[PDB]
Amino acid sequence: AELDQLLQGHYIKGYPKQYTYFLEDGKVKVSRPEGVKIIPPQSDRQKIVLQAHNLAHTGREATLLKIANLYWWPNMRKDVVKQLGRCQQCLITNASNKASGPILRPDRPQKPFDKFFIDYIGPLPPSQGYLYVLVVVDGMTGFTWLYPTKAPSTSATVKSLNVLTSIAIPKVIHSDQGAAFTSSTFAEWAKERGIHLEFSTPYHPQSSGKVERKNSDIKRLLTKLLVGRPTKWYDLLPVVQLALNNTYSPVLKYTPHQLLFGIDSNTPFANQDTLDLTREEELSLLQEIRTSLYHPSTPPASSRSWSPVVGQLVQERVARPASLRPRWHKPSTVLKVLNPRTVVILDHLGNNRTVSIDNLKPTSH
Amino acid sequence: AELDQLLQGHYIKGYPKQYTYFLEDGKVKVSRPEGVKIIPPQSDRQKIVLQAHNLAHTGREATLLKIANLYWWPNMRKDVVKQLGRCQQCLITNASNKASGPILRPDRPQKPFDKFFIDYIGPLPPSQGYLYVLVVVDGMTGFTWLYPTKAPSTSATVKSLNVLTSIAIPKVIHSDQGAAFTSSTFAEWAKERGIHLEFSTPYHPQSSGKVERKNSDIKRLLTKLLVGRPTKWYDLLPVVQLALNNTYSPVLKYTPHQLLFGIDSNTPFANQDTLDLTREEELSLLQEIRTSLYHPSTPPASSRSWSPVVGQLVQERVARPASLRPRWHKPSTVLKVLNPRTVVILDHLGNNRTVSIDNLKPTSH
Amino acid sequence: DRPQKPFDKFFIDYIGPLPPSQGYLYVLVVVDGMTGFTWLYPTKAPSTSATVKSLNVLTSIAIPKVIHSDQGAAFTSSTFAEWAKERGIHLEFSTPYHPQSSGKVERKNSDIKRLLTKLLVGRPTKWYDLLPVVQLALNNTYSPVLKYTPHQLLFGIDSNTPF
Amino acid sequence: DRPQKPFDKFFIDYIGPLPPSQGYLYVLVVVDGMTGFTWLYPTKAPSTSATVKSLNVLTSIAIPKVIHSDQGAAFTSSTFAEWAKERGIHLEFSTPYHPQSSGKVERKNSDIKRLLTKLLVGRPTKWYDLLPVVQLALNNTYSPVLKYTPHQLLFGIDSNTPF
DNA sequence: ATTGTCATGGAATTTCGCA
DNA sequence: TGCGAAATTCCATGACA
DNA sequence: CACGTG
DNA sequence: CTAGCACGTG
DNA sequence: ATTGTCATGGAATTTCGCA
DNA sequence: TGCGAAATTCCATGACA
DNA sequence: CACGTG
DNA sequence: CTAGCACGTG
Ligand SMILES: [Mn+2]
Ligand SMILES: [Mn+2]
Ligand SMILES: [Mn+2]
Ligand SMILES: [Mn+2]
Ligand SMILES: [Mn+2]
Ligand SMILES: [Mn+2]
Ligand SMILES: [Zn+2]
Ligand SMILES: [Zn+2]
Repeated sequence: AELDQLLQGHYIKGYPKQYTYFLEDGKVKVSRPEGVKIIPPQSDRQKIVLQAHNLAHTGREATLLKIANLYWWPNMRKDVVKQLGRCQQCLITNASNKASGPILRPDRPQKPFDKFFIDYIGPLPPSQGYLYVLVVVDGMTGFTWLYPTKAPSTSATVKSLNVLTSIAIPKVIHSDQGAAFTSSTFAEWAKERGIHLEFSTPYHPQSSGKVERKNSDIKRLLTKLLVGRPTKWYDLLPVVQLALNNTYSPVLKYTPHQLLFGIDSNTPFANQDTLDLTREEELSLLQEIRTSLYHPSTPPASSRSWSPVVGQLVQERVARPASLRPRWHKPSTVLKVLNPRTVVILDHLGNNRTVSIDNLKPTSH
Repeated sequence: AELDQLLQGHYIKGYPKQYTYFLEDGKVKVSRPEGVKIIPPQSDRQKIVLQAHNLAHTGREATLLKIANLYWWPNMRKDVVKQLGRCQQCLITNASNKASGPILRPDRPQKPFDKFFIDYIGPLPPSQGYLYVLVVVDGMTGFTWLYPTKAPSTSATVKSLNVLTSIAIPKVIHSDQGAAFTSSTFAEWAKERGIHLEFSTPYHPQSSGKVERKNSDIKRLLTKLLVGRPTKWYDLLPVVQLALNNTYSPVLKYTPHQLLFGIDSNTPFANQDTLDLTREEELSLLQEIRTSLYHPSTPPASSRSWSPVVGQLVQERVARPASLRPRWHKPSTVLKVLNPRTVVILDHLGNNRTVSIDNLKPTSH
Repeated sequence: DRPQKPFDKFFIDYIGPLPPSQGYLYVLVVVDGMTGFTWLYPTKAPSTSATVKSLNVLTSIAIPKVIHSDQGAAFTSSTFAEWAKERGIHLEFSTPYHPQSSGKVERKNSDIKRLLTKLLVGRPTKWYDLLPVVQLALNNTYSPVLKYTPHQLLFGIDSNTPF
Repeated sequence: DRPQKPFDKFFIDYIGPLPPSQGYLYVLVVVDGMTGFTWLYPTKAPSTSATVKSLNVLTSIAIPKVIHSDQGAAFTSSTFAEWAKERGIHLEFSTPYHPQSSGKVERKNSDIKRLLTKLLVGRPTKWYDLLPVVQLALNNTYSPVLKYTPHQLLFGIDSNTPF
């Protein structure tokens, strides 16, 4: 009926007048430089776009091309994209072409014991009946403790950390959401000591980057030391742990031990510059160092990055999707933006959830 | 003895005169703004650098800092790097900070059947007692055949490809070095038909990119079509295979079927533009299309990339290194540069080998 | 009134029974109208089921506007009609006892039957295994009326297996 | 002539036997000379082996120039000498029957023994479990002669567990 | 209802030794 | 007050997940 | 025993 | 978190 | 003795409808 | 012969391994 | 049965 | 090529 008026030489917003619209074999057609196409009623376009799309569940232009092989109507892509934003199958299966925001480079913890980082390396080749290593990295310094365990138990974590807390108690302990860290047993162990548990966003190990990155130099040293030799790493952990805590970070030009104490212990090639100074005279300088350290800047945002806005429609990457299963949960809403890289959403199981935008994509269309 | 002449006010190339060199506690020292350091003889520097290095098997500056805590001699880093280029443990364990050359964008095969790409998808959730899919992608067009098998056998490959060769015989068949493609049984099957077997460099699936990339759209479609539904993919393969072969590539603005035949079959939303033309008039146009297609250019070389030179010392990534095992074979020599991305070397087992530079690093120092 | 294209019509018959080569007795012959391109499918019987199974393979590669056949039970089943309808293929039939293929096709099945005969002579029960080669020849034999072989008409390129 | 630093000397004795708390009978006392920082290690005996095992833990964290002790068999074994030599630690000994620690340390083991006593009174066989807390106090008690507690002298920061 | 990090070695740059 | 060499710094790359 | 996180 | 599995060749 | 590729959807750009 | 809207193109991103 | 490639 | 395994919670 809307098309009836075209045939009555009447102009309709979107239908260019210069073109000749007419009837042939019970259909309204239009001669285009593309060729002769059909102008279906509005009532059939939703169906037509659906028909074309469901062929290969094709994207925008790939669906448009299909339709444009036969039909023409004003702003087809509008009528296309409207359905793309509603085909649940494509929304949950298609990948994103938006890169996350640029990473945060959080402020390095101010003093030692301000924040620990804890992680488990392993399993490894059984050495002395042990399989895992609980790595504890001090936030500010990078001074690292290495405890061997038989399992990533809550037990082995406490039974190791108690030896460490003996030295000193840390304000915050940071860690992925591994079972031994998320258990009630541990949550409570932390409460006895007035330790605050910080937890990394799930499926995002870079949040425990401090320790994961230390895991490298640990594994990498272990590897060099076991070249052409069986893998008995247990007897080597202390060796590595000392060796690493006293290994310079060229950027800082200090070693983790140095950053923690302000002076070298009786280790080889020990720095003696503060030997003239009194401990006070040398402990002052250490306070300056720890502040006058180097801070990485936030990297440039990718040419086509996306930052999360409250209320915006977004979806969470499916953790372990089965074979031939969509890699995205249904669209969720952004509740709270903790920072340009962290978000509280409303997950698919009707729960509150804090996720890194790395495991999100902005719902397209 | 070389240091004796310093104490005799004599200048020695590299030892700045302005500094005061002297003896104290049986050692030759030098007052530096760094502090007071020891100038060991040449005969002990190799050992000293080794001593400092082996602490954590530290890199350049990290080893230098250790040494510079105590000693000073002209061009320490020269005496440092000399050993870094010889510590086999570091050479084979440390990662590279050089990105590969920029990728080649090889010429798209000229005509259909000029080159096939073959690959195996799977295993998958057993559908109808089948587990794998042999994907065959035509180089020029992208027209793709999908054959279901129970195993990535040589048998299942031949027993499928014979059905395909029935249609036409291809000049070249390209594929990774999967057992079924590298077997004598297949090599010979190819010889009967005057098919040349091309083989991708090992541990480099992007060389079979044509097909791997098709694997996506295949898996991705399969996934969308099995949403909220058990995974019975067998009955869907043909559906997908048609659906995909007739799905436009927006860049080309043609579909694989089109590129192969020059006209659409009796599929939905079929392009009818050549309907006025004769087959000859339409088959000519198809020859123009296939040539006037789009060709991706080689991307900019990374700011710190490396291209292989003949004779240059290089090492090959260890395929499956065990836990705590070095990820690099000992240094090998570049014999022949097939292209800025492909190399013939002399592998660690004393064999000739053709590898992609992606699995190489230039031996440092 | 509109120039003929490939896929515009697919012609079929069965050719059988033949001597049991590895268990196959009949052969479903598909030929494209315009190019004369030919697909053979060894089936164990000329049922609609073997026909559907074979065409299910073909119709994964290409789908024709019309499938033209004679009035064999295989082709006139209710099933086969329902089969073609779902895919938008039209079913045209030759009047019984009066083959209505075309000059190109007439000679083609001629060329096929003549081709198949050589196999019965030479290879008494190895014809099955050689269906691909036959199919290659059929698709690589040149043409008088047209200067081209089907493999040049269907693909627009010279074959790498010419005859 | 050169101002005293942490790690410059580590002082040890054993303090035992004590009532068997979970199997541990003695306690290896390590104290830093300059800061007065204290490490306790529950050992089942004052052998060189328990000593080595415990110091093997400490010497993973830090290594002292000198280890100063009395002439206990644990400290004067050939083994223990070979143990210190490999790590470049010097072994100094107090003249027998004449403790030669220092004012800071003298009061420290005083502070430790006084600390340990409270545990024998309060917790008859639960002292083992509380070694960490003791160690915390010892390291968090302030000082007269110096304005600081060890945890401020060893780390240069206020503790998050002060006493 | 939290956040990437750092050893590495060529290259780019700044500093040093000597006038 | 400048020039060449030597030492320092920069920094992209990769691995830890 | 299944699910989540690693 | 990293072990597996498949295949075809000596 | 070989080589990455392409569907995707916001954004950048080119084209179109009308004067 | 210019202006605004609409359609086309570009292209970084990610997945196939 | 182990190794290589996937 | 992708399956596993570990742990701690309902
Ligand atoms: Mn972990
Ligand atoms: Mn493969
Ligand atoms: Mn018949
Ligand atoms: Mn004693
Ligand atoms: Mn981890
Ligand atoms: Mn593959
Ligand atoms: Zn869809
Ligand atoms: Zn090394």
